[PDB]
Amino acid sequence: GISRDNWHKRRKTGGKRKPYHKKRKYELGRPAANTKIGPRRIHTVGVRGGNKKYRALRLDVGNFSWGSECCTRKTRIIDVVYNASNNELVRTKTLVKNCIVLIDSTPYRQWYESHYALPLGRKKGAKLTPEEEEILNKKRSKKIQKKYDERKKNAKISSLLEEQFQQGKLLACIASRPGQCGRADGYVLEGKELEFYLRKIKARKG
Amino acid sequence: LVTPRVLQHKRRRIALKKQRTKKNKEEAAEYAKLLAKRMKEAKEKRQEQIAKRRRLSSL
Amino acid sequence: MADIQTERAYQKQPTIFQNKKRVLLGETGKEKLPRYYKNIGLGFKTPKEAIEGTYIDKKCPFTGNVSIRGRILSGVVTKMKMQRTIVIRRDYLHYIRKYNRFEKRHKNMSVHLSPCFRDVQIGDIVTVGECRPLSKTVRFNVLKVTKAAGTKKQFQKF
Amino acid sequence: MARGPKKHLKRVAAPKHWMLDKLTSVFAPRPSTGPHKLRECLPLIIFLRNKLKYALTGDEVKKICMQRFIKIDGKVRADITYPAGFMDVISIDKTGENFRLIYDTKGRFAVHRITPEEAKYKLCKVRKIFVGTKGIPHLVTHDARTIRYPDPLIKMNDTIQIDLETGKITDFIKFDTGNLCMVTGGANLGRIGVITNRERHPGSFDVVHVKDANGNSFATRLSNIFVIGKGNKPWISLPRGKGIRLTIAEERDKRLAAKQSSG
RNA sequence: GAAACUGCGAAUGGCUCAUUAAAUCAGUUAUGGUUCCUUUGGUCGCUACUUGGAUAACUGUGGUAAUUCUAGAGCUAAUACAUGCCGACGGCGCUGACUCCCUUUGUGUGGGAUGCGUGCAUUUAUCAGAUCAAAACCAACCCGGUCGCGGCUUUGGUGACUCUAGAUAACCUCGGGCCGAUCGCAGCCCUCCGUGGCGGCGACGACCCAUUCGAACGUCUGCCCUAUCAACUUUCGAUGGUAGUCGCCGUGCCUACCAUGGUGACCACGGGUGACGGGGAAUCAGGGUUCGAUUCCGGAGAGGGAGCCUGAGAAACGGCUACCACAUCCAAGGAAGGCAGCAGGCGCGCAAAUUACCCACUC
RNA sequence: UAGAGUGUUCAAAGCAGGCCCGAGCCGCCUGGAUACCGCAGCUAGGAAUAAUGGAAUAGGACCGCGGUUCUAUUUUGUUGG
Ligand SMILES: [Mg+2]
Ligand SMILES: [Mg+2]
Ligand SMILES: [Mg+2]
Ligand SMILES: [Mg+2]
Ligand SMILES: [Mg+2]
Ligand SMILES: [Mg+2]
Ligand SMILES: [Mg+2]
Ligand SMILES: [Mg+2]
Ligand SMILES: [Mg+2]
Ligand SMILES: [Mg+2]
Ligand SMILES: [Mg+2]
Ligand SMILES: [Mg+2]
Ligand SMILES: [Mg+2]
Ligand SMILES: [Mg+2]
Ligand SMILES: [Mg+2]
Ligand SMILES: [Mg+2]
Ligand SMILES: [Mg+2]
Ligand SMILES: [Mg+2]
Ligand SMILES: [Mg+2]
Ligand SMILES: [Mg+2]
Ligand SMILES: [Mg+2]
Ligand SMILES: [Mg+2]
Ligand SMILES: [Mg+2]
Ligand SMILES: [Mg+2]
Ligand SMILES: [Mg+2]
Ligand SMILES: [Mg+2]
Ligand SMILES: [Mg+2]
Ligand SMILES: [Mg+2]
Ligand SMILES: [Mg+2]
Ligand SMILES: [Mg+2]
Ligand SMILES: [Mg+2]
Ligand SMILES: [Mg+2]
Ligand SMILES: [Mg+2]
Ligand SMILES: [Mg+2]
Ligand SMILES: [Mg+2]
Ligand SMILES: [Mg+2]
Ligand SMILES: [Mg+2]
Ligand SMILES: [Mg+2]
Ligand SMILES: [Mg+2]
Ligand SMILES: [Mg+2]
Ligand SMILES: [Mg+2]
Ligand SMILES: [Mg+2]
Ligand SMILES: [Mg+2]
Ligand SMILES: [Mg+2]
Ligand SMILES: [Mg+2]
Ligand SMILES: [Mg+2]
Repeated sequence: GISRDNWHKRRKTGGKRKPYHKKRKYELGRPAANTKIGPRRIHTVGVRGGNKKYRALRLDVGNFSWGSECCTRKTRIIDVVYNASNNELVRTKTLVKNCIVLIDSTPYRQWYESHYALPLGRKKGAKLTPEEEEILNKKRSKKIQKKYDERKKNAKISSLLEEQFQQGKLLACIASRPGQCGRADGYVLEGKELEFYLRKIKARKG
Repeated sequence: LVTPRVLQHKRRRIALKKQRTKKNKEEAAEYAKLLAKRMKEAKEKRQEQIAKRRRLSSL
Repeated sequence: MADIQTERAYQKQPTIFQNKKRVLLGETGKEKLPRYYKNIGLGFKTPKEAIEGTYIDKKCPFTGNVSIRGRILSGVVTKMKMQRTIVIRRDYLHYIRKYNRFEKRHKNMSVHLSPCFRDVQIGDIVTVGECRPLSKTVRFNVLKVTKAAGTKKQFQKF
Repeated sequence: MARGPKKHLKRVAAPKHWMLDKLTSVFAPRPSTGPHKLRECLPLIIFLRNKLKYALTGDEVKKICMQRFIKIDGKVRADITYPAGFMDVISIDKTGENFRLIYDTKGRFAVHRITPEEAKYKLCKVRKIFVGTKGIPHLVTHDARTIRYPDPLIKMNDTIQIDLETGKITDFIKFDTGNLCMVTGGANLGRIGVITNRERHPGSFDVVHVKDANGNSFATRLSNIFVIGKGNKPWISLPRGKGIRLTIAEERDKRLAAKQSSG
């Protein structure tokens, strides 16, 4: 088949080598996964020594984490924006490791609100009134400062981050090979990586 | 068909789990006793060390 | 030094995090980045430059992810044109036993030179150790540079 | 071809210390997979017809073993090519005799009958130490045994005296300078002496010295030392001549004086 | 107890030497960069007195010239196939309606019902992973005891880990992880008369860890003749960097962008070898010369090239599929094949044995 | 291969064999050595012979001292300024 043998290619000195044997099975190749976006489609392959291996095609959801707040929530995956190796994977939306994606960012909002009793990126004060303010202000008096002052001096979500929630889409980086674990996990961009990739996206495309 | 045999087999099959739990409890307890004892000699050596520091710090 | 990202992807040391807490330092402060480094063993003192420096190399034996194990060798430098890696030479004497006489031979080796050592010159001696295959033809990382034989680097007021 | 594991063993290629002849036939027993290495083992078939003469052909060994007479460390082994090895204690109930596999000083196993109040414990050499799940410390001996919850002072290269009905180590000798040792590899095979030294070359095959009861010293590798005694006092019983490895100029004299040409 | 489903083995053994010159192979080392049927030892507790439908052998009817070709109908098993309980959770963390004293509060109190998660394994992210050499003023403060002083701190291992163990927040492979709907000998107690209960010994299967037999990739040194082979190598990857794809893991192994490198008179690169490498063989004062297809070890191949199924293990040919070259049967529609296994035959040549006997010995 | 032991009837070979009671010993003794295994890698003594090096617009050692700077985490019980 396709193969990952060393012996088919020439040595330091630039001289050829003549073939030493037929292609063995332990030099086996197999074709790319090319995970797209859509409703789940996970296949499995049998690899050397039993050992199922889950190839992923058409993924949709990812277990992304928020390092500063130690949160992590199963989140929908919205799109791919920047690929650091080849660019025609963002034109065809293939989802591989160290890609850069937009996710939905809603469960992080819910956690932040319910934990710090504060509002994140909002538009007005009309929508917050009919519901969900019954959670921000409570019956409590004991507790409502006994713990919520421990949640004060700490709710300082960075400006670069705060500007994102106003659209509801967050930049994230994959940290798992979907084509070998079936899952597409990762983390959400913080600190200086954020500035880096903001610059890079604004620079190349558009 | 459920003859007396198959019931005996199930009885033994759960009896073994019972025995394993017994063994785990016994072994954990005994080793914990012995290890705690070792800690005692450790600390007694540490204290004879800081007690000996009070001598060779002299003069 | 502060600008080190030149590739199409962000360069950071793994096993290292950037917290986002306690914003009060005043008019300046910590660069906001600690350093990861480790020891090699066998008696090799990690260069202070590796600690204080600010660079990224997944293959540098003092900061990155490689283990030194097996043979230890040494050789004199003969070329440094490829980036982050150099070419060294080893001379030895084979023994023809019909005659009772030796014959001179040499062998070239590619090794990988972290940016920790910065002041190497053709002619320097270098002691290298064995790693996992880091490229097609590279199996050895530089562990310790030296110019300890004559015709030394600098004149005789050192 | 070779595309999978082999399963025959040729008579010439077999180990030397089995002391096999040359002209019986092309094969040798090929010990089955077990706790002891293929070169260090002694299959059960070779112990019953080449040494104790109890059987005569392979089938007689098979029908001696099937009747459940032979015990290797208490358990009842029915596989005739089972790999017995150093510190294993064969017991033949129907006769009432016992044995201990120990190297004789020429570097080969020999029959060594022991008293039945001794064949209840065997020594093992510690090979690994690790902390399992939930924080339980483990042990691995030279014959693949795994002891859970060992004392927190037993370390690598030490020796431990276990029981054959429980495991559950009882005593342990610690490797350091001054204890007895028997050597189990290379040139010095089956010699005994106090350890007396240990040099340490980091990353390659630390070396060890020894010293017999006659001044003779002989280095070795640390992975070939096997402590068998606290000091000058071997715990387990010893074969005749006690690992002293006399030279050939002495072996001739004893052969001549004893005139051991008959009985 | 025939047959038949099921399991296992068929990847060892045997034969030959065409290929192949830093390749194979030898000594030396490394997996801290991986997989491992089996054996050996660990590990086995977050309708249940027992579930489902459907096949073979067998009965019966068949087709074609032909094959270890197979169709239709009628029955019936499981350690095949496929579902799915019971036990024993009394767990703890986060939640916090409350209420209880002293300070309204804040802050100092103790309980607390109500709720979510709470076995191992998989994937991502985070936290901690301690002791160091002493003093002086400020707030709360343990203790020797009182309305401002002397005295104290916590797995394992390595030369070396981004190791091992621990904590947190989540994630989960279904039809695509585990915690027994299986089988054979031998027995017992009954607020007691066959049910409730419990006691032994094995066969089998199974998650992960170790061990064993290996396998795979990698380091240093080692080769016959040739200059009538002096420069070779590269977007048809040649040497290197960054990120990925793929793979059992390391790696231009392969893709995208970037740099312009790597090898050579110490013989690169090309060519030849009646070249498979070695343990060894013949001759030999001392040094050497020539041989090694051939019983032990390593490699490679089943007419030539190529592709793959099944499996722990094969790029397997006493396995399958296709092209090339051969060759057999035919009712001209179709089917079938691989002796460099043992005998035997043709051919080739100066050149090489019987179409015998037997598992009694080694395995 | 060299080499030790052993009347295969001697030898080439082989790894065997040797003892006494008639059986009443229900046995006993003993062997299956050793040397070699170039080069390359590993380990510790020797220092003749052969390569190789130290300060010449200097820098060696004594806590000798001034200037200047980064910084380690201990103790004052701990925690924090
Ligand atoms: Mg497996
Ligand atoms: Mg074979
Ligand atoms: Mg083959
Ligand atoms: Mg066997
Ligand atoms: Mg069958
Ligand atoms: Mg099989
Ligand atoms: Mg070939
Ligand atoms: Mg050539
Ligand atoms: Mg050629
Ligand atoms: Mg080579
Ligand atoms: Mg080898
Ligand atoms: Mg090799
Ligand atoms: Mg089997
Ligand atoms: Mg098991
Ligand atoms: Mg039917
Ligand atoms: Mg690269
Ligand atoms: Mg890579
Ligand atoms: Mg060029
Ligand atoms: Mg050049
Ligand atoms: Mg060539
Ligand atoms: Mg040849
Ligand atoms: Mg040939
Ligand atoms: Mg000669
Ligand atoms: Mg040959
Ligand atoms: Mg030929
Ligand atoms: Mg032949
Ligand atoms: Mg062969
Ligand atoms: Mg090999
Ligand atoms: Mg042919
Ligand atoms: Mg199989
Ligand atoms: Mg084939
Ligand atoms: Mg075959
Ligand atoms: Mg066939
Ligand atoms: Mg065919
Ligand atoms: Mg054939
Ligand atoms: Mg033939
Ligand atoms: Mg003729
Ligand atoms: Mg002839
Ligand atoms: Mg002829
Ligand atoms: Mg047979
Ligand atoms: Mg001879
Ligand atoms: Mg002879
Ligand atoms: Mg040789
Ligand atoms: Mg040598
Ligand atoms: Mg020396
Ligand atoms: Mg100066």
